[PDB]
Amino acid sequence: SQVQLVESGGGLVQAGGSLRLSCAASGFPVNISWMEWYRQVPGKEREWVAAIQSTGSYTWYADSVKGRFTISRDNAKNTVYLQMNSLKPEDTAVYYCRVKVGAYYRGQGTQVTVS
Amino acid sequence: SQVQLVESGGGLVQAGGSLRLSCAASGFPVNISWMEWYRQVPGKEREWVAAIQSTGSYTWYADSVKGRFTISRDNAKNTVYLQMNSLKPEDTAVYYCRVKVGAYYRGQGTQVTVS
Amino acid sequence: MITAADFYHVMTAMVPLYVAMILAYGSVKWWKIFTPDQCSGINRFVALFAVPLLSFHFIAANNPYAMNLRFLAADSLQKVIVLSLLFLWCKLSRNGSLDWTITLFSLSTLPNTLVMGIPLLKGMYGNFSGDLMVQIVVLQCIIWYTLMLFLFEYRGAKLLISEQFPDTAGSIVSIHVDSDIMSLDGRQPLETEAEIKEDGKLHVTVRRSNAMPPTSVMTRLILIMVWRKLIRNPNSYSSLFGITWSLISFKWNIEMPALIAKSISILSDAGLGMAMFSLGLFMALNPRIIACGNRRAAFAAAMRFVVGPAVMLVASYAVGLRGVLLHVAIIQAALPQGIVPFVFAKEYNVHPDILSTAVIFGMLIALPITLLYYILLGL
Amino acid sequence: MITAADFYHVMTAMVPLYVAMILAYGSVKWWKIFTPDQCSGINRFVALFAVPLLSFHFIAANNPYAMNLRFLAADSLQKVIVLSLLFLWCKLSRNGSLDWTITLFSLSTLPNTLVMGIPLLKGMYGNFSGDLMVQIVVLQCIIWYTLMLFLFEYRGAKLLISEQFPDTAGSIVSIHVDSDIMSLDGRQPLETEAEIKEDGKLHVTVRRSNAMPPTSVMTRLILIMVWRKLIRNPNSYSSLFGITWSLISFKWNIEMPALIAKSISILSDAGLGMAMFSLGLFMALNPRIIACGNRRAAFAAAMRFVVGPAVMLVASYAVGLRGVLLHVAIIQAALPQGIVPFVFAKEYNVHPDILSTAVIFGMLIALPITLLYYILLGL
Ligand SMILES: O=C(O)Cc1c[nH]c2ccccc12
Ligand SMILES: O=C(O)Cc1c[nH]c2ccccc12
Repeated sequence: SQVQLVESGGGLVQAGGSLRLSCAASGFPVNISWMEWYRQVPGKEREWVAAIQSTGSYTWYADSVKGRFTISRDNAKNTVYLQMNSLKPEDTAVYYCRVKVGAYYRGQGTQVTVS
Repeated sequence: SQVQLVESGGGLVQAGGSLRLSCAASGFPVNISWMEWYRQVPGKEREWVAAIQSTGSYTWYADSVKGRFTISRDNAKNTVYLQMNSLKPEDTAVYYCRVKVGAYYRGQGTQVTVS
Repeated sequence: MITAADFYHVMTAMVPLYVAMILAYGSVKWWKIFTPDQCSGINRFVALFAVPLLSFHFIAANNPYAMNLRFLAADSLQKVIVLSLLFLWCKLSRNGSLDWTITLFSLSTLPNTLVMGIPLLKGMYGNFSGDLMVQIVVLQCIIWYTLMLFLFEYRGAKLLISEQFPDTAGSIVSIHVDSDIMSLDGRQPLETEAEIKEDGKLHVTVRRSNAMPPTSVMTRLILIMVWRKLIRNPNSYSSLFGITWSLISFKWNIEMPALIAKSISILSDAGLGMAMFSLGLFMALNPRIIACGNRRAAFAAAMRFVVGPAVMLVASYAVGLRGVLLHVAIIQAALPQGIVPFVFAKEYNVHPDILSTAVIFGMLIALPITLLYYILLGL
Repeated sequence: MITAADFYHVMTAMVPLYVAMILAYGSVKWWKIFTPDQCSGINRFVALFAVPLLSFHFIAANNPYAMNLRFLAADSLQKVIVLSLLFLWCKLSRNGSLDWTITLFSLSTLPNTLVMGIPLLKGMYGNFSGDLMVQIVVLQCIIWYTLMLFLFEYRGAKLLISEQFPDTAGSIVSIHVDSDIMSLDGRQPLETEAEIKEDGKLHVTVRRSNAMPPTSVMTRLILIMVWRKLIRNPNSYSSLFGITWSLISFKWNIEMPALIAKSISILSDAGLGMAMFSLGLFMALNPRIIACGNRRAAFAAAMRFVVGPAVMLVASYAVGLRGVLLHVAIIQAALPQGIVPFVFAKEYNVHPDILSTAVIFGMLIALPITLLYYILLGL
């Protein structure tokens, strides 16, 4: 298969818009759901955002963005989305998913930019 | 002065009698009240009984003879008595006082014997 | 046959080792002098300061231009006949593993040559066999305990990819280990991470956590971690500077000055009596002397004292040793288990009971077995 | 005047001592190798196994029939001129105490003769002054550190009666200490007890607690407790068996056999490099090197390096020493503070800061002061 991630949804948008990121998982073994999301500025000390973990029972939202970022799972399409609302200007960092199949596989391709 | 203890009150008595032991302190320096009493059988591992300590506020009665042995202080006569009631047969041991003037001074002379 | 005065030279060189060992077994088991935290401060000192200065003292006084190369090939053909049959056992038979190839290589070919082999063979045969045992300590420190370190690093780097890349590992391009991680075997949480590129390629990054790859990938991963265990190891500095000085001190006759030859000799004279004290502290802290079972203590001491020398009788004769050099070569092979093969097995948990039985129970029967060879060889 | 090659023999014998000391100051203060509980397991080993075997090795090789009795009287007249003036200071002046008589006797007359005096004076003057320093180590171990033990036991047995028998102690007949109690100074609760007899007599029994006497009473109480600190002391066995063997090994020429002369020499060869390692571990565990204040570190190092030798210049000349034996006697008096005078001051809390400054800060200025005497005496 030569397993591949596909990420999109990033673009140029003002403050207080709406985004819905994509994480298209395709080619994997039996996937235990720990698909994450986190930020990365060119500065160090990154911080985690969300999760869609084991049964969708509890997600791990960060304390600054708790309850405002909507994450959802479709097991048939094998794609987890991240809805964004009330876009704060400190969201120019890159947002990529971290599907955990025993080792965290991750991609790089988005352009989440908030002016 | 050549300080001297005087002990008496011991004798032969049946079970359930009444005793009132004596501890005549005479010749001391300024006496901090910690006059004790304890048993001594020819077997080892002795055990303490009573106290008439600092202000007469709380005495330290043993858990087996709590509340039944009456101890009292007369500062003028400088003599602390130990009243005994409901004399159990395990009271053949020697009962002598242990006045504490920084180092515990004690005597030996009684014949508390319960048949 | 042996004379009864030559038996006294062996006891003169071996009974001082057991006096230092029973005084430390007594000071923990019997008379309770050392707390087990105090007792682990003497092992710390010996492992870092006393044995790297004892092994420096022997290697720096070796003459690397006059090493007996015929004797030295019989010791390095023991460890090829053994290591070939183990390679042709794990590949042929399906029950063979790599956890036993490292164990049976330590149990049958790597004795205690430094602390008990140089004093023992010097009393038995003389000052030349105490000069031949130094030549083996040079080759264990610089070759055989640095190959065996590759076999533990390969054993650690093969578990982590079989556990975490079970169906994808054929596409790994590079494996970068972060510089914080020193041992990636069962000690740290090790949040690994892969990087899916545009054409199925895969960059793996092993990290520190808080709350079949190609052979060009594994042999880059092993050499990194071998290098991080080799510069933190105190007996690599003893072996580098010992060989570097004796290649200078024996060509240009540069005798080492008495400021430096006595600054090293004030802690290295501690080293041989502190090693036996530290070894007796260790056999007191363990609950049982035979710890691996009785069916494995007869296995740890048949690989050492029978399969050990009987593979240097087919190797010391194929090289061409005869006379006393045959007899030195067989008796040095029957020495008890070296402690540096145990120190690796404690860190990596590759049978730490068999390699602690064989050190402890091997010492206790070391003397009446090597004396049994010393009687049977001369007859 | 001194030749520049004789300065090299001093550095050959003294720089190896400071190499072993800075490696231990580095392994705690700088590079954090030893936990302070691990670090107290090496001090345990040195205090029990390494120094009692190092002092045995020197005393058993002494010849007690050929001791220089003129040199030996100059060292025992230092410690009488000092100890007489302290006796005629606490009795005359009302500010004098017994806590300073023990301190000023340790600070001015008891140097480090065993670990740094025998290697130092052997390099400066030769093999005879390394044979004269052994004769002082015999007299410190068997006389002066067993008198000083009487002065700590008397200091402990005088506090307990002044605190607890303040108005009655003139009638004490006997004092029985229970065998559990080893030190009755500020460590255990010590429930004492008296026994009033028929005519004002008083039997005192010191016990273990849970929840002016006549001189025939105190000198029975002191000798009991001195005996209980003397059979639990490891350097009494080093000094008894060392003198007992050398009185036999030098009259009937009984050379000690190589089973036993090497069983002792396998731990005693550790002893001199482990003492300096243990002494450098101690100066790293303390928060400050000068700990007693700066006005007392100039007092601890003026009693040692000025009042020390200037009272062996009035004693080594009244005996009749001249030439080199005068110069050996003054330079041995300027050695830094011995560690056994500190070990008593730690246990009894008789100024443990001045006697730890003088050990630690004394070592650091020991070499440029004794070399300053070695230049000024020969000129
Ligand atoms: O150097 C080490 O890592 C430990 C070591 C090697 N040989 C020894 C002999 C006795 C005690 C410890 C060791
Ligand atoms: O023996 C002792 O109690 C300790 C001791 C005496 N001299 C010493 C020199 C260096 C280190 C410790 C000691």
